[PDB]
Amino acid sequence: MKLVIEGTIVLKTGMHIGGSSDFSAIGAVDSPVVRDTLTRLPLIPGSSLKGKMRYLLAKELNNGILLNEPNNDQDEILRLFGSSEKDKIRRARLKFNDIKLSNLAELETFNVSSTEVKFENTINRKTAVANPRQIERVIAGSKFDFEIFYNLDDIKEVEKDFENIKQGFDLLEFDYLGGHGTRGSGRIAFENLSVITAVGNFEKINTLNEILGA
Amino acid sequence: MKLVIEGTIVLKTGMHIGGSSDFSAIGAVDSPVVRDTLTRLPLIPGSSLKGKMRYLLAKELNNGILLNEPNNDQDEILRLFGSSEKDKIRRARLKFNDIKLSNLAELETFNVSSTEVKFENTINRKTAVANPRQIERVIAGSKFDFEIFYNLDDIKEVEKDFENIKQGFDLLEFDYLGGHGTRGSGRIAFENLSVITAVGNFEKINTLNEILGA
Amino acid sequence: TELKIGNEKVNSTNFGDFAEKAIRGINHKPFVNSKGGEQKITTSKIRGILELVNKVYNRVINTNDVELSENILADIAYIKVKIAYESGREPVVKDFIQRTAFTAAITDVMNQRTRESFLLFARYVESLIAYFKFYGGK
Amino acid sequence: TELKIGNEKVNSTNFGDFAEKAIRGINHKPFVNSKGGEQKITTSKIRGILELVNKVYNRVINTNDVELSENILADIAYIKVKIAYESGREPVVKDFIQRTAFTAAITDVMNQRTRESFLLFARYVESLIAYFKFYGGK
Amino acid sequence: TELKIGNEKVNSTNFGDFAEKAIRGINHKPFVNSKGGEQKITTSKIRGILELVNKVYNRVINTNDVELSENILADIAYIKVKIAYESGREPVVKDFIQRTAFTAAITDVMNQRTRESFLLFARYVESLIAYFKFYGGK
RNA sequence: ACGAGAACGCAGCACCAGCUGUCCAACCUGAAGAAGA
RNA sequence: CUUCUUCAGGUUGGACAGCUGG
Repeated sequence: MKLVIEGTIVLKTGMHIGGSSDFSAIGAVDSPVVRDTLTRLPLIPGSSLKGKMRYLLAKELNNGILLNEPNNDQDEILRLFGSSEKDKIRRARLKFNDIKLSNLAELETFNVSSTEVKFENTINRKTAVANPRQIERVIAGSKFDFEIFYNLDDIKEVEKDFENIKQGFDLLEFDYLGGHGTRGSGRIAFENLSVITAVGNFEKINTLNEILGA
Repeated sequence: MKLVIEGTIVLKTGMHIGGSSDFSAIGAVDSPVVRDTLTRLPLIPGSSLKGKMRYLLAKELNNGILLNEPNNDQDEILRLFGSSEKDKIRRARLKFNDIKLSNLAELETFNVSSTEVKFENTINRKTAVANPRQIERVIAGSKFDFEIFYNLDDIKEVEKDFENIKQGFDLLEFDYLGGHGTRGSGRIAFENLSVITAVGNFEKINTLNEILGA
Repeated sequence: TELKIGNEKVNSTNFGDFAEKAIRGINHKPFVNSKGGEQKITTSKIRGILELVNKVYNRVINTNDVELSENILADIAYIKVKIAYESGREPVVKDFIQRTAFTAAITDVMNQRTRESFLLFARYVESLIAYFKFYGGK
Repeated sequence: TELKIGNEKVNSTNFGDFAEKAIRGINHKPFVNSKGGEQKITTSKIRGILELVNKVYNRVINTNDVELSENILADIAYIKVKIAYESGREPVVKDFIQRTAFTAAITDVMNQRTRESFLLFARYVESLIAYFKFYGGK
Repeated sequence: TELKIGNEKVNSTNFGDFAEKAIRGINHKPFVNSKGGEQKITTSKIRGILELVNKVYNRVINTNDVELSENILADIAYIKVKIAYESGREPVVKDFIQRTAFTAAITDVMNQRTRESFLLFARYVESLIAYFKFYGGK
């Protein structure tokens, strides 16, 4: 059925998933973050999380080498994240979703905005001139409750798939999610991870929840 | 006797049903969504909703797997969605309709358009170079009130038919409706699911509503 | 049915030719930056302006009224404000706006206050996009 | 009549032969990309232009006037604008328009401004598509 | 749906035309930092107020009500306090707020206690930024 | 005082049934809020 | 006592295309 992988993304540092500079208020920051159009809440796109997790897992399943196309990854990667191969198209077992900011009430009661404006500059070594730079980042401590849908295409290869999912989640821990992660932004910390059954009940779900929570 | 299935489709995330991309003026978004030609309102085609619901329901009803042609589905799937076999032509009991969004006024209250533009890139792995692209999505929070006509042909299986219909709606809530679903898009929800009699009265319409509401 | 540019005029039929000549003038004499550098405008540079134009075009076209509504005119004035902002942000975008007549056409749409003038303005911006991508592109 | 196609004109007894010749010259030494070709055009690359031409043809065919009205000339001008659009959107369409002179025929129609000129242009376009299929297709 | 810059402030128009006129007047005669001095404003000296206004706009756009809540009112009071602080810091922001009637707009928004009043105020702020960057900037 | 007079080629029939505009893809890369004497 | 408010680089690619029945 449709096992739902739930959890929460916690920003250890500021996160900058790049949104368009346009389609927003005039006179805002030069480089803004992607937001939900209606609620204006900061957003973690499902595509960005999927792409980062797939890049990290495919690299770890290929002994730290990734110079191939996405369709030429490992079998577990192709079955979890889908494939568009001419020979055989694999429907992705993982369904990512756009993640809205969730702890806005606590940010309100702590008197902090959802996003912080970062002050940066670049200084030349030939000349002591520093070019000012304006970058927007979602403040640290921002929670992001997500829901990843999982497909039970095969029941034998589900524990391995969830072990790969946990490995991908843990690879994001020692890495950034989006934007300027080279310079300290985008650190995330998965927490309250769990798996639930969408419809009815599923046996041995406790085994998957055990290899997912820790 | 004929029945009408009322309800609303709420976009939890942005939805993208692929458009024509040949008649949406000049200088529009790269990949447009399908819209009503007259009102320019984004819509969920009845064909796409029917196809996704039929696929999910046929996969879940049969064994959890589905590899056959659409005409070789179960009896329930064939009697709900129709069949075009040689000697077994089932007349579909469900008549899907194109679903335009209704809460344009509600969206315009928040000073947001019905559709957004989502910026995505693909990072070539052998070069580590990004390839930005733009797609159009109907923003999350858009509501699509739909109407599905049910032909009450056999009084002995209307309860089972509506159990299957509710199950298909539930399966659609743990999947996506059209577009780049695995990459964060297309997540929908169903509420206000009520069935009414088109003409006259149905003596088991209260049981149908409670299995369509739970 | 007729928008002003200054000395020259744009009607419902000659919008494409005027857009083509405006684009050709830009490509023939490309904008030069401060550091002696020639630059070509990108569709992404004016993408926000174009989407604002199309956003209010959808609500104008779903209105069989000669006179534009107050909120539609508010949206169009905000579009002109955004055009000015994008011109001030990038000198090359400002040069593109000045060589064409986006500001002149949009303020003439504000002046005429009528549905058909905005439709011809949208026709002109569409033709400008078409002829910009025809010669140089993104 | 006497529709100019840049080099050689066409009329009611000529359009099919030149359409076939242009299509055959399309298949002989076809378009080359930057990466050495080697694809040809498809119907779902000029389908919008064809639909616009069909709409204008329907509009003209219901009018008995020998001279095209300005409301139809606006449609033909938009057809030319769109042809410029997909010509710059992809070079596989640009050379298709250049060698099978859609733009020259559109300009000649917009100059003659007559019903018969556009009818001859429409017949030439229909023959062009008909010979494009049965030789290529897709 | 209307606040007082001193003359008028309509949603449909002149929410950017008055920004036109304010920025043109500032460029007509720039502020005099000192008797033997020349001064010009820089957009980096408005950035804090812009951030506060954008944050309050994000907070208020998700409200199905006319009157702003008490927390939003405290945020607008903070906006005025920050205006005073950043005006007293560099006395060219003083000239900028005086000639643009920006503090007057704050007071009018506080008095009206309506969401659309603050929305129009934010629109005027965007117009001021846009037209300052257009004519001047830096 | 015409091989002619009178005589509807007419009646019933849904261009219809089945089919997701879908699959793959991080808005990404580099940048000391910093320096006279 | 000093000025820079951002500069530089990528800007869509590949696949399917109507098949069954009267």
